[PDB]
Amino acid sequence: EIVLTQSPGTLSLSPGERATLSCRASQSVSSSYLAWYQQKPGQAPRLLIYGASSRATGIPDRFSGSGSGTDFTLTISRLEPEDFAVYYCQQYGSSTWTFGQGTKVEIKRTVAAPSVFIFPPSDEQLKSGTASVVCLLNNFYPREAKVQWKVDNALQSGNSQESVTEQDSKDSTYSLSSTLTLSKADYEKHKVYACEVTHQGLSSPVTKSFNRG
Amino acid sequence: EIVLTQSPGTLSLSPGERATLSCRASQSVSSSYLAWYQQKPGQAPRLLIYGASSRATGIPDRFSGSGSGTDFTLTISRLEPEDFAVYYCQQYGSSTWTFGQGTKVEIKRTVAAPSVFIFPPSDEQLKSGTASVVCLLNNFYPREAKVQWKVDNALQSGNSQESVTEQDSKDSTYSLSSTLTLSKADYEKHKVYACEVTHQGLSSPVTKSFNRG
Amino acid sequence: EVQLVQSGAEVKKSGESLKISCKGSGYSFTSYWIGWVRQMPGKGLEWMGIFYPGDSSTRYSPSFQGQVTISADKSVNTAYLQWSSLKASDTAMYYCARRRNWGNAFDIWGQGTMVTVSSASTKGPSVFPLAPSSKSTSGGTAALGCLVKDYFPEPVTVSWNSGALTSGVHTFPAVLQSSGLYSLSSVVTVPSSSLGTQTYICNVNHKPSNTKVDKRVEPKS
Amino acid sequence: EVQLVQSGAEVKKSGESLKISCKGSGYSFTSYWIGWVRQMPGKGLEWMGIFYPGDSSTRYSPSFQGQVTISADKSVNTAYLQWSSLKASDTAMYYCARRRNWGNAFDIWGQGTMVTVSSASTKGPSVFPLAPSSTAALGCLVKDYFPEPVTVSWNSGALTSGVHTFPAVLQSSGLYSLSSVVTVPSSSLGTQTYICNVNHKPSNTKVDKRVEPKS
Amino acid sequence: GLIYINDSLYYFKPPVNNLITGFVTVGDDKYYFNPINGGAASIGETIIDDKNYYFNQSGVLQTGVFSTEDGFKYFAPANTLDENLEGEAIDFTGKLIIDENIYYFDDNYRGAVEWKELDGEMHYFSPETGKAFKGLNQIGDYKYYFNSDGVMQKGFVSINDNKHYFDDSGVMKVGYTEIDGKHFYFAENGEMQIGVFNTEDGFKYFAHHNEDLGNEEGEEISYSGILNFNNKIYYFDDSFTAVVGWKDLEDGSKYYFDEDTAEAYILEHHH
Repeated sequence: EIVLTQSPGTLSLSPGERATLSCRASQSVSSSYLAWYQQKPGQAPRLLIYGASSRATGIPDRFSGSGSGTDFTLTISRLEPEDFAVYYCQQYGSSTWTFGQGTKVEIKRTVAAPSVFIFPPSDEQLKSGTASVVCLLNNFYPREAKVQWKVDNALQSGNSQESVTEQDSKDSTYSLSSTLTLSKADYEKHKVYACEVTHQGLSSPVTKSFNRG
Repeated sequence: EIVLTQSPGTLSLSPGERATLSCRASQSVSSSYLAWYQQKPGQAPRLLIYGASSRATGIPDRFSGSGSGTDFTLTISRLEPEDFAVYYCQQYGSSTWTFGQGTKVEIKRTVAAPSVFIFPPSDEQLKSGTASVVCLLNNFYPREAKVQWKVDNALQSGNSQESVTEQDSKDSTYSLSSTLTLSKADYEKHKVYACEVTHQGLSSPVTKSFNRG
Repeated sequence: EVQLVQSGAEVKKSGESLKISCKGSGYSFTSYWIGWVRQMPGKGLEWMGIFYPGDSSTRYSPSFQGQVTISADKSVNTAYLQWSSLKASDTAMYYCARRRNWGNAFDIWGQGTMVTVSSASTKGPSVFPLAPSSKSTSGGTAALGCLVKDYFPEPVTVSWNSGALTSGVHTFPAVLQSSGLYSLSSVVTVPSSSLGTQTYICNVNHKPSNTKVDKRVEPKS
Repeated sequence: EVQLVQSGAEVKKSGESLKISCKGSGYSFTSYWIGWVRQMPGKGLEWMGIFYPGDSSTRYSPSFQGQVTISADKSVNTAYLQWSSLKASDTAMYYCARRRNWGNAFDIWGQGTMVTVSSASTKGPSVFPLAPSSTAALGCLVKDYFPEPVTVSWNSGALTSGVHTFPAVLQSSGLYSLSSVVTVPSSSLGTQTYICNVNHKPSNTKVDKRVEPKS
Repeated sequence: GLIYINDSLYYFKPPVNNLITGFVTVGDDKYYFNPINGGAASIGETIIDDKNYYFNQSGVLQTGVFSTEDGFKYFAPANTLDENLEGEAIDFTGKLIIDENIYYFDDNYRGAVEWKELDGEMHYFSPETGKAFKGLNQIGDYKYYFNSDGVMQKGFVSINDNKHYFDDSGVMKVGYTEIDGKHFYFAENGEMQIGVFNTEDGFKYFAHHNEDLGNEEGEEISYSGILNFNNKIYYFDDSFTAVVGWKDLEDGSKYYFDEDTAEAYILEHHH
């Protein structure tokens, strides 16, 4: 059927800059059935453009829609703070509605390196048969960060989970927490617990570690 | 359009004296549309005169309004303590209500020279990566004062902020604080920190300085 | 104003049945087709089906054909999405959107209904401290936080009492564990000089299990 | 009496939306135009717009046309000023005044609504001493707080004479800083104790720093 | 004949258990007994031999403009375009009138909604039905007047023996309006008024046409002196606006003009 492929996937630009988002269809499509939606984080989608070029009710003039056949484009002449969100293109055909995978519009800012912090499992937590080791990457930019867990110089796999904050309202940065989960048994078995952060703001991989004492 | 230019910007007179405030219009204007407002410090504006000469409800007889065409005048026959404030004139307008930039009615008093004081950054503050150097100009008059920062005889620019108090209730004087803000890095880089005050009450520019000891 | 208001968040066990509503107001309900869109967590939008209030005609996405049924107003002025036996794979956000009468774009959207489907049961959270390092660069800044471990269902709310501490606080999005329970961390960067002088207490609130934890984060001795 | 009572002080994050009110009493609300005047920190008065409640006609200043919208009473004799996405550049005092029905002067004014708009978050102040050297002057440096205000006092009350608490200055960091100073007799240094009491209700910070001569 | 088996409608002929299926005409109205769905009468929009038809809730084939999953389709009468069959959805474009109701069919062969410019005229098709708006209508925050033909009107329009004014964009204009150097006053419903009203400039007089003077109906007149209008007394100064509060005129007379309405409430004759 009809397949909508959007590019980039992420667009990092600064406020005031011009944004150009693409939507390519798997086959030639009617301009009448092409729409663009905006979705702020944790909010519902809202219509921006219908019929490929027509602007939905109460949609600012900076939002412009164009294209025909297979290639469609959403343009934001000047990015405002509110304009940083996800954009989905949509189409109708052969009795079904199809959506694009989205394009995030992220705030470009100067590279900022993470302040790294390691936290060992609490005594209360160790009483129960589980140990959780936490590696914190405070206010960094861009989102690209590699966090590796090393337990007595051995690289850990399939025993951690990372969680990222949304881009900060003040300094346009990200924070990340990677949690290593081990059974009290396997935790007592080793001494050196280390996380190795690899960010482009850092001259070389930064390692923040501890020993049980 | 209609432009209201008030003169002077500051009227320095002593209590009991007669005050005459001017309002000149960019073009001939109706007397019906001319109003005068008073704004006491930290209070809302209040109507004094409407229709160029008519006195608003509960407005003392010392307040008198006059003029026609382009030149308008607010008169205060005898200045009371309460009468020292900002005065705005207003016009209309083709809907469009225009205001004047104001006239501050300051208390005239004898020239008084500032007592100058320099303060180095505290040890507590220096522990964190920032140094704040403070230059104090205590109880001076008139408001005209030049404060220059010199770090090892080099004149500083774009790294200080001055703050003025309102005219003192007791001695009708001003106080000023100019704060030099530097990173602990740039502060350790130099020895002699000086501020050079230039007031008309002083025999020559007064310099108060320190060295890190 | 034209608006579609949806029913509250749903937490149902697997295999159970559910009917979710969408109330239209500000417009002629019978004059507009109304559709259902699924947004799997952290993924995009999937069209499920549309319904016509003033014809009762329905059309489903071949991928949702049979698995769900769409219906409407039962007098005034609500649309419905229902399942006969839910799966954990049905845990997503469900939006109902009004369709324009040229050329099929969804012009008005509902706030959404979060439908969480798991075999798990309402468990409260275990709140552990993330104690400041004794190694933390003195004069400069240190980091401390809370470990809100093993809880169900979402959400938990973290503050640093009585709010007071807001600056430099980072409450992280919850991660669902393989255990079937959710977990998150709330952290805050503070000056190293404050450790010992200032008291740091995190206030974790979980209304589903009615848990109020106020854990004190102090450096370990 | 004829009076316009406005809504309380607002501290908002940039991009948010705000609706500020102005309740009229003592007069016929639908017989008078009601206007909105902006006064930026340490600046003059700027007319924004007027509204006639009896007609619902509104007219704006070309400089505020589009950026804001004026509306009124749901029966309740109330005028409204609202923004859809605030800027820090909107941090100003907002006054509503009612217009005279000859010849357009604003005869009654509201107390005002302070609208503070920043990307910043509630941070408490850092207190540093401004130590004496060799009458003498000493003070306190109330640095990096948010939002306004902080209150400074000296020996709990006691010291009032010769105290100069300065107006806060907004730093490029988004946080405010100020100093409170006092001139005292040089003979008092060592005999008398000088403690400044800094209170910041928004972050609930209460500091008492002792200013003593450096050794 | 036609029989109801379980809320669904069917058709049978004399032989016995002879289900019919296909297009049948039961008197005036035509049905289609779906051979796919056990001979059940088709309701709503249904495809038969690649063609689209529409049936009401009772299974009878209908003609006209109807809401579809695609949008507003035209299930045309027979031979309306390229020898079509009765109720066949046709690939139609342009204006379409069906018993007063006016529709415009966009390039996609489907009915358009909202603002469409046709020839040099503006039309507003209902987002609910696709039908052109006629007469006074609220569209967003403003009001517009449209013809009996659905053409948007500009200038002065007489609606229910009252005058309304629609600017160069068709918007209704309320309050104190400047119309090519002349001023007029419209009520908040749009109706042009005569009398003294509260203008941004103050209280102003919008007078009836006077044979002398040469003022247009309801045009703002640069009046000065006392005005006696509709059993009310006003005094206008050189501002050509009415005065409020106490006013004494050299003619002796002392007046009090109501602060809210600018009308005389008190009149003391002096010397």
